[PDB]
Amino acid sequence: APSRNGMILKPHFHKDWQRRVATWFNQPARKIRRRKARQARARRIAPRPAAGPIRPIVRCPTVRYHTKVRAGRGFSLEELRVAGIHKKVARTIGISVDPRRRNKSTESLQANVQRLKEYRSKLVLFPRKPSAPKKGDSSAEELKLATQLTGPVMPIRNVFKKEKARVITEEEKNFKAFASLRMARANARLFGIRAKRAKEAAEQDVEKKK
Amino acid sequence: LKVPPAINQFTQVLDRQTATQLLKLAHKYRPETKQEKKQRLLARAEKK
Amino acid sequence: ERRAMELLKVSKDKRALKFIKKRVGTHIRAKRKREELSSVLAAMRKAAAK
Amino acid sequence: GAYKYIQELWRKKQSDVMRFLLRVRCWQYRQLSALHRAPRPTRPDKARRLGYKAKQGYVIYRIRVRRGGRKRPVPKGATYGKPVHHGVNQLKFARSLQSVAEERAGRHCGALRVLNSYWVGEDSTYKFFEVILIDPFHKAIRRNPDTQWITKPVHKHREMRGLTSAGRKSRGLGKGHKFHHTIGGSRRAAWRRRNTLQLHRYR
RNA sequence: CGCGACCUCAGAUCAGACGUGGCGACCCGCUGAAUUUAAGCAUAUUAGUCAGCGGAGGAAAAGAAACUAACCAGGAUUCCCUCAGUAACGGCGAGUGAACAGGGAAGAGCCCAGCGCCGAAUCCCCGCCCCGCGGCGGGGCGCGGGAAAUGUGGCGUACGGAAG
RNA sequence: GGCGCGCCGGGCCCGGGUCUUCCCGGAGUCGGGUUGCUUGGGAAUGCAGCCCAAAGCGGGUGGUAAACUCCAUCUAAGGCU
Repeated sequence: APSRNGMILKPHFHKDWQRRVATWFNQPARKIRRRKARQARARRIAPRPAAGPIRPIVRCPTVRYHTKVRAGRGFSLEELRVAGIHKKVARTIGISVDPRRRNKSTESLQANVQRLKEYRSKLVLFPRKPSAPKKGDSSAEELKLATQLTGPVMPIRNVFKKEKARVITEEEKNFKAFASLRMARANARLFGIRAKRAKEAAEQDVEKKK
Repeated sequence: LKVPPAINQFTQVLDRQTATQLLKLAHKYRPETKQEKKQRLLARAEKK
Repeated sequence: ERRAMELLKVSKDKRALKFIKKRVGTHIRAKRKREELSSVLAAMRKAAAK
Repeated sequence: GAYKYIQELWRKKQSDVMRFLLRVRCWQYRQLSALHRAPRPTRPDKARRLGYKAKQGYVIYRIRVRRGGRKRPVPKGATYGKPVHHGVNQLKFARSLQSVAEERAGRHCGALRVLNSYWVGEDSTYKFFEVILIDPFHKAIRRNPDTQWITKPVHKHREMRGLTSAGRKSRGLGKGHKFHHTIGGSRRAAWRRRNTLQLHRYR
């Protein structure tokens, strides 16, 4: 029975909720497991990074997040082949592999051919046996000095190029900001109506001649 | 039942003087026996 | 198929389009099929002359 | 070479020839028992797609299934309750008259394991299916690395738990927007996520 | 009339291996209410919940897209935060009710049927010794039986594959 | 038990870049009409029966029925993890 002024409101407790209640009393020594069996992981994989195979330069979609950059799933099959690393050799040296990814612009394709040389250079690669190395395998001084990495490998931070303070020319100031947004809206919507009547008016001149 | 014409051509068969003659030319061009493959595979390791 | 190749012989190619639709599928599923039947029909309207 | 033409000719049932063959053969399954073994596979093409090979181990049973629908079981026809639920004569079964084959092969032959099934004839009261199964202890199958996925204790009675390709279809799964009521594992566990209270500690 | 091959089908206390039944707290497949809310009550609500039947495991189920998008594009599955008590339903009444983007935990990816090249190159069982094993596996020797061209094994499957 | 490292004993004859010529895939299923259950999915989100039942520049999807159209994006009717 509502008294007086006071917001109307709909609860969903009409089912038998109590029989399905979830609690997190676990919450503290469920963390302290992950962190343990986390701590197991990389003692198993000694000088390989615990940061694992490296994630590509990838955007966020739609008009909201399309200003941003983030880590992805895997490197496309025209970024691996151009650089000089094969798809089944790339798995065997910390470089990500995904069979689906696309190349639609060359502004996010040149950014992922350079990404793989940075890496290929700064890697340290051990010999098959300790007592007999070969050709591409690195020397026994780096390998002395070489050691594990912590946190994402070459992590992608948020970037923007700066600009100076400029004296404005006499045709920037003579450019409308609102009336050029309204004459691009007008001609996008009405172009379907435009073209059929430039056709039907030019149709009648053809008929009355012949 | 009205057996249709494509499955009906299997009753059409080769006669007696041709069927006992056609298995005498194929008698000279048989595959070798399973016991022949123990003196042919073995016959390479005698000469080499 | 035989029955739709008997409205195509006698040129009622609408009723035939409107007959194939109910059987096989949509208006464009009954288009190429009506274009296929016409072309085998047109085949045996050559191989009789020759 | 020959398996390119065997596929394309079974896809011509409304021809003259296949109309005759799917008729003689179907007369000749109303005559034999409602579950019975079959010496070799009838459509050797279509079988070999769904996994079969010819080797001392595999096997086929050929089961028949009564055709039609479901009628709701109550004494005389008296479902006691509200009016929505008076329904008995136009309701249907959620799984299929395929999978009911895969299962009855399954139950009878309890040593063997189900793998897949396929169509072979129909009448007006009967639908007929062939049904691949595997002896999971024949040394042939125990010792081909590829096959041994079936020998393992989890794949017991696949047919009974919606796992075979005829099985899977009722549980309402695929990828995308058309299947939202499964995200989670399976239908049940979509429902569960949506109906807990998630009571943390501080609140 | 006999003799022999196949095909489809009997019988055995024939030689060797498998299934049944139990527990059921969490998982999978079915089938399936009414009390009760609407201040009456038939659609709605309870609720795909109670009871019924069936199958499992140390977790199950899902799983490398006939996927989301409408972007300067994300890229298997599960899980937490958020998106939201929203967009959508609803005697438009009571009432119910998502996803995608964003950020985390975890992170791993692959095999055939089919087109066709390599003298079935492939597998199962048996008699005999050497070793040897309380997960019957290792080598040699069988004019030893059988499966198989109604198709076995090797290269190989959309990220394309092959020969020269 | 578990990693590392010799001595005998068993296998295995194998790898990438340019040029020419071949060659490519799941059917009573996809798809619809209708009937009943289901869903937040509205001229029908998913499932099933009975009827009709394909295509190969072809087939699904693109949240309001359809005709006439260019684009954008996945390869369905077999399998493991």
